[PDB]
Amino acid sequence: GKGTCILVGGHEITSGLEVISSLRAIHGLQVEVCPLNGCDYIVSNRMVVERRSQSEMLNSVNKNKFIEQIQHLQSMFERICVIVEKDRKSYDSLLTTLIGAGIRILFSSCQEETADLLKELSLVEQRKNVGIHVPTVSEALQFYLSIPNISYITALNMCHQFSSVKRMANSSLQEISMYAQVTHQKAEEIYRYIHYVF
Amino acid sequence: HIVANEKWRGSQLAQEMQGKIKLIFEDGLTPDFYLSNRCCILYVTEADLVAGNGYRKRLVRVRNSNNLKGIVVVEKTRMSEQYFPALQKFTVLDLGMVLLPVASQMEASCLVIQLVQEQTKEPSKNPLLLLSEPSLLRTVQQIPGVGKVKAPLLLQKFPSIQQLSNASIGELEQVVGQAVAQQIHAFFTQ
Repeated sequence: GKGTCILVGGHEITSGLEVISSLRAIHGLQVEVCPLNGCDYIVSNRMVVERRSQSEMLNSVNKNKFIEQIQHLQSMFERICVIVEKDRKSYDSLLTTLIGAGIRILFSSCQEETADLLKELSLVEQRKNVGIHVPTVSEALQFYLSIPNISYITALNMCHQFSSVKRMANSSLQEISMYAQVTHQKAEEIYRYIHYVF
Repeated sequence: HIVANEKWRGSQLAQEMQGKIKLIFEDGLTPDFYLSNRCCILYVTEADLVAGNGYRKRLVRVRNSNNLKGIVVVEKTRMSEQYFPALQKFTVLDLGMVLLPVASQMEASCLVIQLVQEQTKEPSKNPLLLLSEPSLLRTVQQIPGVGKVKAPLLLQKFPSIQQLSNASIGELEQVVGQAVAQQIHAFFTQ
């Protein structure tokens, strides 16, 4: 249950400090604060989690902004989960598009409960062998980050698991899929990127 | 228009749907509603949030079905509030389904309506359902130590990141020379 890694966006230190605090001090897992410019929590390779208040979700003026954020996340992540947390009616359409897109949705009463939810999501993904464990350190990171549609954790375990960025560039789609920890079609997309000729 | 369980004839749910959706009442079926031949709804009452097994085995049955995609809807009220976190741990995390809290069954009416509207309407009607060369220049620009001007000149001699990766210090000397040429080969090697 404990030891499992989890990535947290810097903006969450002001937004959800009790969540991060409950993750680290109660459930005792290795949390790492990172610069994930477009998302809250990376809970495994492949899965991102997004927390939003019930007020925010009901205020359907960020209805379209939220949808566009999910779209940006869809490009980088195989599985997407959103936690609607209670704060300290016409939006049923928002929920149905999410469900219809295969996006998992959780409901929380407080930041403490949200931490329990994130802990539990971590274990499920650990049991599925898509667990996140890696060094999370080396500065060839930025080069991998410049590739479109590549999550921070993908780029991370591209630095690790590949001996050279040279050998990464000459790897067959089968081994980039496995070593970069990405999908079968995703491996083809970055392959067409590295192998694109002018 | 959508298939329902006989359990629901003449109820508040059915009364509020009757106008916007037509209902076919079938006997004995495991879900409470069928949206399609690959998707269905399981309804959970405030009443059977009493640590009882009145819903649990139904949800598991649906999980066993190879194609059927179940989505659970539950009455969340002051009394059932305490039991919700366990339902959600079981349904969404253990079973991998969708759970939808709902105050009244009058709220479930509006929800199921919009849930049908979502399902019946064409694919990619919801927003959540292409190589860029500028990005490639940005990516090469990330290799030390090349900026906005050296980047395109390298890609000219070596049309891809692949060809750039297995490029000899000699060939790199020609286009950029000295330290910069060795700085690109050092980046790729080890």
